[PDB]
Amino acid sequence: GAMIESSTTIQVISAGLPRTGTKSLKNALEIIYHKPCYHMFEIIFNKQSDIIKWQNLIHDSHMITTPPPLTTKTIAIYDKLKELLDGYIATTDLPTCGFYKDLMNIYPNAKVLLTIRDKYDWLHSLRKVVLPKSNDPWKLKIEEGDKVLGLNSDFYKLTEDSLKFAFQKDDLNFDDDQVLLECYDEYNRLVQETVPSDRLLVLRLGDGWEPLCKFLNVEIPNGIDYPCVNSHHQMTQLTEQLIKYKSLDAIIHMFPDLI
Ligand SMILES: O=[N+]([O-])c1cc(N[C@H]2CCN(Cc3ccc(OC(F)(F)F)cc3)C2)ccc1CO
Ligand SMILES: Nc1ncnc2c1ncn2[C@@H]1O[C@H](COP(=O)(O)O)[C@@H](OP(=O)(O)O)[C@H]1O
Repeated sequence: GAMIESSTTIQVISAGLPRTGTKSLKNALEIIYHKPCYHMFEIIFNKQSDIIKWQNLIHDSHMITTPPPLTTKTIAIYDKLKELLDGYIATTDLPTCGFYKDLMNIYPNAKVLLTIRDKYDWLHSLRKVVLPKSNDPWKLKIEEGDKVLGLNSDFYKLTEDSLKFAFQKDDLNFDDDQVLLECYDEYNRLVQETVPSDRLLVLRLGDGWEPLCKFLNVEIPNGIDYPCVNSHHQMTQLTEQLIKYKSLDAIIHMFPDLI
């Protein structure tokens, strides 16, 4: 196809939850658009200063009144969300995904994705990477590796609070598998009930380039396979290597596309 000059603004809002292919989608969107896509890894690697800003935004998010129409308090909140996302062409992952309805208002010409997968595979992946149970010894290795990156309790607070916001819960028993599974199913159901189908594409792990590129009116990137990154096995290796070498920069060349 012809090359066209794309606008550097949010063009794709992905409502999918963590551990549903968000990093592969981030990479895929950057391959298509040649500009950055937001993801938790963007916070970790480039924008740790944004942690407190997302936390403040979630703390105030209860004061959003669902437009239309648009109130003054909502506008203040929307301006800070637009500020956080300046320079990016898409959103994925926590902390953004729970804001999908508000992002649709701010970027009315953006299209919406939902990444989904088997609920038990999701929970297993989540327990291995994001939210190990309190008495799981792996949780201590996770925390040891994360300190190497400069991640502290405020990082974990943002994950917890952005998950609570996505699930619209005032509190959450993070160690309760039944609660998390029900929240996952209800969240994915609600996205599909809220977003007009003309503006939504539901992606399953393995769908690849074709449905995504058709939805976005772009050619399939030639000779580039659809990304497959961020498996829990890979994350386990990264945590262990962070622990062993005590720096990211010592090991970064061993994780090329993930990072
Ligand atoms: O949904 N979350 O908020 C969310 C939380 C976490 N959690 C923490 C706790 C386990 N810890 C291990 C870890 C993981 C990735 C790393 O990757 C890199 F350094 F960025 F490359 C380094 C260390 C990271 C991970 C991903 C996400 C969402 O994508
Ligand atoms: N192209 C692909 N095909 C199949 N699975 C994929 C994939 N890209 C990512 N995944 C899976 O998506 C999960 C990561 O999602 P996220 O990037 O949102 O954290 C991982 O699941 P597992 O942990 O079950 O391996 C990873 O293996």
